[PDB]
Parts: sequence; C-alpha cells; structure tokens
Amino acid sequence: TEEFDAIKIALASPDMIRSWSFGEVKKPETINYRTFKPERDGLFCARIFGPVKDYECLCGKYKRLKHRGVICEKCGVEVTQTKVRRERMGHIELASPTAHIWFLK
Amino acid sequence: EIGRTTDPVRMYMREMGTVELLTREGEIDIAKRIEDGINQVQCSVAEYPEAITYLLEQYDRVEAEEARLSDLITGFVDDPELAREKFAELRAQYVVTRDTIKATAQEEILKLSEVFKQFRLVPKQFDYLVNSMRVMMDRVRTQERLIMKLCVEQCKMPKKNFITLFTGNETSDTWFNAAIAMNKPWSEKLHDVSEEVHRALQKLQQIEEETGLTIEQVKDINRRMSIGEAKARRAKKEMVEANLRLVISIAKKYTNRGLQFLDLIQEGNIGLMKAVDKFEYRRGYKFSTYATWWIRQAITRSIADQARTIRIPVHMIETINKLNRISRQMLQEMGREPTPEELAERMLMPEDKIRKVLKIAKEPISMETPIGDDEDSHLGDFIEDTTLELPLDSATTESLRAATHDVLAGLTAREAKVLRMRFGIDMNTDYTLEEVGKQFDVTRERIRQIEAKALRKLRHPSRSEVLRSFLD
Amino acid sequence: PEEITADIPNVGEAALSKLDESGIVYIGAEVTGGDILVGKVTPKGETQLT
RNA sequence: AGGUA
Repeated sequence: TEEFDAIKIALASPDMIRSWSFGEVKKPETINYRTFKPERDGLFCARIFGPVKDYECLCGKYKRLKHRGVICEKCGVEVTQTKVRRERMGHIELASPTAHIWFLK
Repeated sequence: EIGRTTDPVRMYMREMGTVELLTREGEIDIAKRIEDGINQVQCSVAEYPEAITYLLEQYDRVEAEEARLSDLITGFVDDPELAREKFAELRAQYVVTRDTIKATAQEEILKLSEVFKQFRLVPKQFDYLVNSMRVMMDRVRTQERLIMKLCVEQCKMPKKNFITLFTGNETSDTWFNAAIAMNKPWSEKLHDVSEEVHRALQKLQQIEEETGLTIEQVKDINRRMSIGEAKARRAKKEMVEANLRLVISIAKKYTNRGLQFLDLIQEGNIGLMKAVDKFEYRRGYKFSTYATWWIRQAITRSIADQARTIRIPVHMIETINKLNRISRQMLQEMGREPTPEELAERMLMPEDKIRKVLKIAKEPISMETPIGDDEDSHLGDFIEDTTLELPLDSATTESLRAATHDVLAGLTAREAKVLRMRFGIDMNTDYTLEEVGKQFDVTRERIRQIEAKALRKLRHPSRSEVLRSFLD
Repeated sequence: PEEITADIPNVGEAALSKLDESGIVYIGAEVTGGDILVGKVTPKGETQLT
C-alpha cells in the first residue's frame, strides 16, 4: 500500500526533528507507580505520544469510536488509535548544544 | 588533567583541587563580604522609592490579614509589634523623603537608608525588589538604546559622538541645539527624525515621573545596585567553589547505595548554593553544619526522584526507608525474618498497605537481562503483546459484522435504519434515540416503540439463531 | 483481589465437574490438554463494546 | 546457566 522507489539518509535538522515530534518531553516522570497511567509530560505520555488503550482519552472523558477525528481539548490528552503510540516521536530541548558521538569517535 | 582522559569525574576532581579549603574564620570573612554586598544592594533598593511603595502595599495587605506574615519578613537587626513599629517609622521616612522631591534631601535619604538597614526580609520579597530594580535598569537602557538606534541609523553618525554630547541632562532640548550649533550635516539630517526622538524623550520623562526621581540619580542608584550584586555573586561563587569538597565527600558515602555519583554531587552543589543564599553568621553556627543538612536533603531528593525508574513520592520514599529500618531491627532482634505482623504492629499502617508499599519499593528490571542466568536470549524476547487483538477475534468480529448487516438487511427499511444510528452500526458515529427521532421528524414515544418493535421482531428464532452462536 | 472458586462464568459444566467446591481439581482426577485445574477468576475492569 | 544437532 506504500510506494517508494528509494530511501534517503541525511542529517536531521532541528526544525524537522521538531516536525517529527508531537510534544516536548519535559519531565523524567514515567508513571504513577500504583496507577500505571503515564505521567505528564514524561517519557510515556498520552498528551504527546497518544493514548494507551484503543480510541479513548486517558482522562475518562471520551470512550468511543465516535471520538476519533477530534482530539480531547478538555484536557491535555488526545484521542486516536493506540497504534499511533508506536509511531509518534518526541523531542527534548537541550539547554546546551550536544555533540553527536557517532560523528565524533 | 591532559592525560588522554574521558571521565568527567577525573577532571571535576582537577577543578575542585584548584581551590584550597577554608577555615572557620574564613567562612565568616566570606560571609561578612557577602553581608556587605547585600547591605549595599539593600541601600540601593532603599534609594529607589517604587520598590518601597510596593513593600508598603504588601505590609498594608498583611495588616488587612490578606497575606502571611512570614512571607514578607524574617528576623531583624536591632514579631508583629516590631514589624508594625519599623514599617510605621519607615513609611514616615519614605513620605518625608518623597516630600523633598515633589542638603536636607540627602539627610532624609541617609536616614531612610539607615531605617531600612534594620530590615531583614524573606528571600522572595528581596528577589522581587531586585527584579523590579533590574527591570528599571532594563527600561532605562532600552530608552537610551532606542535613542542610540534612531540617532545613529537615521542620521548616519558614529556612536562615539553621542556619549559626550547627550550625557549630562539627557532629557532636554539643550543637546539638540548644541549639536545643531556646529552646522553639521547629521544635525540637519536629525530634523527629519526629530519627532520620534522627542516622543521617546517624552516617554523617558514619563518613566522619570513614575519613578519620582531624576534619571541621573536612577543611573547612580542602579549602578550602585549592579556593583552590589556583582560583589555578592562573586563572593557566593567563591563560597560554593571552596565548599565543593564537602559535597563530594558527603555524596561518596551515598554512591555505594546506587545512583550515579556525579548526579549526587551536582544535586549537592545545588543544595550548597541554596544554603549559601540562606547562610548567615549572626546565628553563630558553622557554615559546614548548616550546609550539611541542605546537602543531605538534596541528595535524598535526588535518590527519591532520579534513582527510581518509576516515580515514588518523597514521603512514600521516607515511609519505605522507615519500613526497611524497622525490618532490619526486627530481623536482627528476632533473628529469623521480618514477620508482617510485627511490621503492622510497629507502624500505624494496616499491613495490606505495607505489602503494597513493599511491592512499590522494588524497581523495574531491564529486558536486556538474560532469562536463565546468561542465556543468549533476553527477557524482552518473551514478552507477549497484550494490546494486539488476536486474528481469531478479528475474524470473529468481521463475521459478526457481516451477520448483523445481513440481519438488518432482513428487516424493514425504517426499523433497520433506526437501528443503524441507534447503536452506530456500519458508520463511524453513534447517535442517541432523540437524535435519530429528530431526523425521523418524530420526537415522541414512537421512535422507542419502533426500536422495541425491531427488537421484538429480532426475538423470533429465525434472526436470532445466526447471532446465537456469537454469544454463548 | 483475585479469587479461586468452582463457579466460573460462561464455562462448560465439564470444567466444573472436575473441581471441588473450593475450585481445585481433585487429587487423582485424569486431565488432558485444555482442562481447567484451578478456577481462578479476575475482577473484570471496564469493558468496551463494538 | 546446562544440553542437542
């Protein structure tokens, strides 16, 4: 279903890195330990990478297939398919520029 | 050093080795110069009226019982009575000084700065006054730089000539005519941009009116400020750099208990700076003693947050530590094992909460660890994806959808149509009973009666047999 | 909390036959692949329906 | 970890 004649590899630009990212990871938090709902805005986040379970906002607001083309604006969490969590990338805004080890050693 | 090194620990030790340790009186001398700097900045804020007006506004709010007393002031250099007396005499000094504006004025300013010398305020309020005076500096320099940009880029004259001619009143038309007097071409060119420059001068005069002091005194007072925080920051940085060894020594005790040593010393340096900002020698204690508790708190916070893979609250971490200590005590006393009954007895905590806490206290393990003690397979190679619908269930769902569509096709037009939107069958949306009734231009019991008729028709053992298999 | 019981929702009675009133298979009962040995049930959470 | 080819 996908057609492409070739693959390009190149240097990723900060602008296009932000283009890939759906949200900025600002906290090292992961989950609420007892409640395994991911934190905001941690490495695991429904507000950034998408909902954990199929087609429902992770706030208890919208739980249906009807709410799939519209994201939840009543809270940070958006509502889409869960497979989206396998594809959405994030970005971290480094305070100081950092050298790439591959281009170094 | 330059020894083909790639460890930040090594050259961090190199950096800390440059600064020599201090003595007990050395800390007092450095804190004394810090106190001199902070007194200088307090005097600079003293000569600024508007920050004092803001402080008096918050004092009045506190008197109206709208703000906390301990959020404005902390201690004094010789309680609500002392605060009230000092703020009353301070308001008197402020008004008697302001009256001299709108010899004698210098004496009033000196007495005003003296009556602030008694005040010792909360770091937050002091930081607010510092930021207000800093934005005063920013606005003054912004007006000056706007005049710079206009006169230079619009009249094509070098930056060197401006400093001599403009400085001295800076808020009058004297320099306009003075520069024009030499019949310079840029003087003639200035006549086409004179309106904007004069409007900016008007804004500068408005800023002066807001401050209530002439702009020259504003520059004098803010330069005194700037040198004040420069001295204060230099002395504080000297203290922090000289006290890194304490942080390193304290953190290396916590390194054997997990977590990177470098993160520990960085957090300890943060706590050390916090202690330096809060340190005083009027207490009479040693700086090391005060900084020790701050560093321990920072280290504990770091272990609580950045060492646990999953977040655990600091109070929960302390509860875990207490549970572990009491467990060790009971283990060494009874000599066999920590029994949950005694653990429940020692705490106010029931016991189910104890076991759930014990479960929480353990950290997650990597999948990259080998399952079976160094088998060439990893743990994550066995973890089944539980978020994926089984193809058996997907085929069952497809067959059920086909059967429901066929059955709905087996019914009448309006009944099947109502059923499609009532439950969201074969469209990506679902509609309520009243929503379907509105489109069917019948909003009454009739729509629900149609739904019930469809249900009753489906009750027959000719359309339910096909759906009977799906639900057992 | 999970519990062990003989009564399992939506299962055949053959499975219930080999268990006691405690939900545990009798010692010595002959079992094959797919037979139920322990009647564990888990408190079902929120359910999404197509 | 051990064992098989």
